[PDB]
Amino acid sequence: EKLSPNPPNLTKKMKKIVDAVIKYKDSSSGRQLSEVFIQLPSRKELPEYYELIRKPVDFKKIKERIRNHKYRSLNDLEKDVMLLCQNAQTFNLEGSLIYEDSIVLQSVFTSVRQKIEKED
Amino acid sequence: MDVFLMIRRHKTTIFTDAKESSTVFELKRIVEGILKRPPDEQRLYKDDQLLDDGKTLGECGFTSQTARPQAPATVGLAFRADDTFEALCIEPFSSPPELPDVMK
Amino acid sequence: MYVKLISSDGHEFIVKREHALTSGTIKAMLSGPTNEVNFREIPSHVLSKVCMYFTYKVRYTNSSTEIPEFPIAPEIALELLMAANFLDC
Amino acid sequence: PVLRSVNSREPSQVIFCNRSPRVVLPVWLNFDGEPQPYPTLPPGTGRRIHSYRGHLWLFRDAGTHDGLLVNQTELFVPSLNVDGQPIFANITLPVYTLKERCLQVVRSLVKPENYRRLDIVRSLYEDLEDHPNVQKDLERLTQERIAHQ
Ligand SMILES: Cc1ncsc1-c1ccc([C@H](C)NC(=O)[C@@H]2C[C@@H](O)CN2C(=O)[C@@H](c2cc(O[C@@H](C)CN3CC[C@@H](N4CCN5c6cc(-c7ccccc7O)nnc6NC[C@H]5C4)C3)no2)C(C)C)cc1
Ligand SMILES: [Cl-]
Repeated sequence: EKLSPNPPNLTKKMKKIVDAVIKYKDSSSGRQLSEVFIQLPSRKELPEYYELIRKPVDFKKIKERIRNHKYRSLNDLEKDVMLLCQNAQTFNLEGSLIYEDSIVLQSVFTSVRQKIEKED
Repeated sequence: MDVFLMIRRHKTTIFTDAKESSTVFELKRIVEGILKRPPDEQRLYKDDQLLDDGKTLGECGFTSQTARPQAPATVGLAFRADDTFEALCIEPFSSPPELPDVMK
Repeated sequence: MYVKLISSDGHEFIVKREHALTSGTIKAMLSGPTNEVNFREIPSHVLSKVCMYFTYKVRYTNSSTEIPEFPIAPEIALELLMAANFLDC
Repeated sequence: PVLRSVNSREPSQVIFCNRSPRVVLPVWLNFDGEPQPYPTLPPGTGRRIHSYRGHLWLFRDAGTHDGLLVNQTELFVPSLNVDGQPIFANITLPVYTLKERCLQVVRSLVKPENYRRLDIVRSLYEDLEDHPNVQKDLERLTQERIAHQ
């Protein structure tokens, strides 16, 4: 379940990045883009999702993996975040609100990771 | 209860509505305002039956269901020329052509 | 007040002015090019159906009453289309 | 510009009542404005169905996608039910123009391939080939509803 703790600064950077990504708001509408991605819908609600997506992941799972030290680098974290967004892009149509939100979230993650790595 | 009618004489057809309560005579008055012939110079028919002036269209067998806007009921009209009424004559509409090949 | 629409085969159809003004074309024919209009290319089996359409339109426009289908026999459908296109209704 | 269901999350019970002579296709505009087809209603039939406040519906002929009306308008948006009463969605024929009704009948009798073999002005070929279509109507309705906020 819970792996052996990471060094504290690594964990702190992982939390600051995912926090900023989750909080991110559309500059003009103020809509927080992560809302739909926080928790996967039920197998009941969206059974096609689980037939179509082999490795489901949501932000609640990503935070759990930070806390439990499943990621050993920002690269491990980045892979899970890009997998979340890629899954959104596989399941939904190009041009859908959820598809386009997932594109913006990739570039939010990248921007935030760069800003936070730079911070000493 | 509105009935939708075609009053037809020869090659003339009048489109009008009337109440099921309104009478044959009142209809003749409508015809008189249009075709300038007084009621005593008209006979109105439902099929082959001469209609009585005092009858409501309801009593003549016209109903809202059989006298619809998109499918009006026919009343025949015969005029008195000099001493006597003409034989009821209603000229048929033209025949449509044969269905074109692509519509069969 | 009534107007008279005359088919190519000389059938005279008398309808309420209001019903005939369903057609923008007829509106114009009445205002220059009496209370009578000749259609040299619309036969009585087409023009009678147009007049029935006027009745139907005026009765069921802005009405809560359940609206029945306007019926067109296959055999008149092409000529009725040509007439509706000309009359703009 | 997008005409679309709002994810209100608030259930609303509706009766779809077919008062038309057509097989009726209910069409649900999803949260991205995309039309989704629902089970059809034969003429003379109604159904109690579960929807949501602020969801958007239109209704068409299931076979041709000819436009139909719902409560005398093109769009139906369920509101909150009061006193356990469903909202009635009364589906009726419009008063088509004579020309549109003639185009329907000719389209029903003639394959698109054969439209151009009919003996009629060229502009009528174009009128026939302009088939009733939900996406094309959504573009018109989207423009119409700007003024309705
Ligand atoms: C018999 C008969 N006859 C004539 S007609 C008829 C009839 C009539 C009705 C019905 C049935 C009973 N009723 C209906 O169909 C009604 C009608 C109309 O009102 C729509 N609707 C519905 O039921 C939709 C509906 C459901 C819903 O519930 C929300 C509260 C919440 N949902 C919204 C959309 C979901 N989203 C969930 C995340 N999901 C994604 C998540 C992710 C993702 C998340 C985290 C991490 C990574 C990820 O990739 N990615 N992609 C996603 N894609 C989609 C999104 C969907 C939640 N509100 O409306 C139904 C159909 C959707 C039957 C017959
Ligand atoms: Cl559809």
